[PDB]
Amino acid sequence: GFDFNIMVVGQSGLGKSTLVNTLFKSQVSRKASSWNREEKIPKTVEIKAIGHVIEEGGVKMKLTVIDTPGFGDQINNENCWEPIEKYINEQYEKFLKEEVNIARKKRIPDTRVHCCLYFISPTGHSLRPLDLEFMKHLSKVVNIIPVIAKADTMTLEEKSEFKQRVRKELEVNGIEFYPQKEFDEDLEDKTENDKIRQESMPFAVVGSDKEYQVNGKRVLGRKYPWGIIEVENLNHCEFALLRDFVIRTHLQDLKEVTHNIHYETYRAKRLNDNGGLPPV
Amino acid sequence: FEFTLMVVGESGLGKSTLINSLFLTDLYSPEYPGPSHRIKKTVQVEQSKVLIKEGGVQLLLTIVDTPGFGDAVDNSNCWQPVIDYIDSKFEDYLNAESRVNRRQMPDNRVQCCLYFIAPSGHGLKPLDIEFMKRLHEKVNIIPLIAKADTLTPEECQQFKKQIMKEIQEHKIKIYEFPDEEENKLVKKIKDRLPLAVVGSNTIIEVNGKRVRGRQYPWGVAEVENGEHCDFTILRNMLIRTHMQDLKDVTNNVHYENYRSRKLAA
Ligand SMILES: Nc1nc2c(ncn2[C@@H]2O[C@H](COP(=O)(O)OP(=O)(O)O)[C@@H](O)[C@H]2O)c(=O)[nH]1
Ligand SMILES: Nc1nc2c(ncn2[C@@H]2O[C@H](COP(=O)(O)OP(=O)(O)O)[C@@H](O)[C@H]2O)c(=O)[nH]1
Repeated sequence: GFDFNIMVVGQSGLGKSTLVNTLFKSQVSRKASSWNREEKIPKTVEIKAIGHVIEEGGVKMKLTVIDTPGFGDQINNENCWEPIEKYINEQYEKFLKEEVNIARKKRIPDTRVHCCLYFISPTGHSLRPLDLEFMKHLSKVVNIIPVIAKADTMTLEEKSEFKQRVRKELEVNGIEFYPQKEFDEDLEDKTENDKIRQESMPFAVVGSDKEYQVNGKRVLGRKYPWGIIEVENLNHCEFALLRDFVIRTHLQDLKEVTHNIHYETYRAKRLNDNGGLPPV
Repeated sequence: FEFTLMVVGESGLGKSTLINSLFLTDLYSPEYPGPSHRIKKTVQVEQSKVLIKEGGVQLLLTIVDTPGFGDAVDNSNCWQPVIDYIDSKFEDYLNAESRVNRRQMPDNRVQCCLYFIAPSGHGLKPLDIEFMKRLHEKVNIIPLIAKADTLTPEECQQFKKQIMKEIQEHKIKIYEFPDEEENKLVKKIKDRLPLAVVGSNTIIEVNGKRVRGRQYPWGVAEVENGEHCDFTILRNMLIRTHMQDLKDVTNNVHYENYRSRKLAA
């Protein structure tokens, strides 16, 4: 098996914990029992994590979901991205001290965030300063996948316009989100990742915990008086694109960029701190 | 007959769409865009007067919006520009009562404030609590669950129960409605607070009958359908029915309390 750490960042009430439960088709979200789902908003940004082992035929994935309650939920959210960047850097510090592997384990314990989902609220306008300030600070140290939260709150015309608008803003602000084009292996990787950077992203996602029967078939979705949106239906939203990307295809590519780019940059920086290298 | 309506809320909560849905006019257009298109470096308060024929009867409607409210990383004191606008209109009326020759009285006090609540499905955000707790003694606040089509009937139901639980908890005083047929709409409103509204200016054919709503691939959210949202309850309680009672509470409660506080020093 292997480890995988995913982080969700966004304002409270964007479907973050519901989406995570849809990605992994399991109750892996931190909120799992009764009133624990109805949680109070902390006064500062707190970092919380929960661990689950997901087995898929010999592929024992050791999953850790990390959420950031209190982000963008205060009156004054100034510098609220710094506690999240601090957490990411200090997981690099854990790995930096353990890859020596004095314990001689076949697998070094990995707690670094391999994938960070940032949820953008569907406002129909341009991006918020909080959205920009977070990504331009964090895209340099983690893999950020931008998603549009609650995609069922937009029509086809609104959704196509909002995706273009966010995509143009991220390209104009030099925000290199995953998959970064610098790390395409070959032309086969450039071809598939251009379609993702230029069409499939931002993933307009919809999460749901409940199942309904729509014309004979059992489907995940949300039930409105006027109809039921099917979550795994590409004509309704783009959840399945996010799922085949993160889980089915680029799972390892996410961990590789984390190790060979972000962690290596941090490790090379730390070698030059505290007076520099020890004499040897 | 005049009326001053104020909308407060984040960008993208459908405020421009709901206002143009209530009055069936292009109050926000490419010429005078919505508040989300007029955001400056700091929070501003802007007004726009417009003439409306409501079923053959004219209406002098003044919309007051707050472009930039809640849209910044640091929203500290973003309510203060709204307080300054409302209290300066109270001072404008008090200086008119104290005139020697007070023949004609300009009344530009804000008679009603629609405060949009983002449809989290959880509760009220600290911004919502702090705003309503700082303006409920200065204006008639009517909380709205914006974009009600965001929530399923079950989510919206307990969302309402939570918002009222926190209204009552923080001792918030929202505008309440005071003929037994007039007491018929009061009972049907108290059980539906806060009103969850949907806005749209688009008409589409739904099984022959053309209804105004929002078309999704899986269904159509209908704006004038009481089983989809509370837009009808809002429009009936705002223009047709209790508009004058909103005007009277402003003069007799909030303006009288501003005066009693101003002159005490
Ligand atoms: N409209 C819509 N609502 C959703 C979606 N996913 C979840 N919700 C609702 O949003 C509310 C809060 O979502 P939650 O899972 O707690 O997200 P979180 O608080 O941001 O981590 C819940 O009542 C959900 O029913 C979605 O895709 N669309
Ligand atoms: N789901 C939903 N979307 C809406 C509603 N009202 C407006 N919108 C969409 O939200 C986007 C922005 O709405 P707008 O009125 O400009 O927001 P605001 O003026 O900043 O409050 C538009 O693209 C609308 O299509 C609503 O009631 N429900």
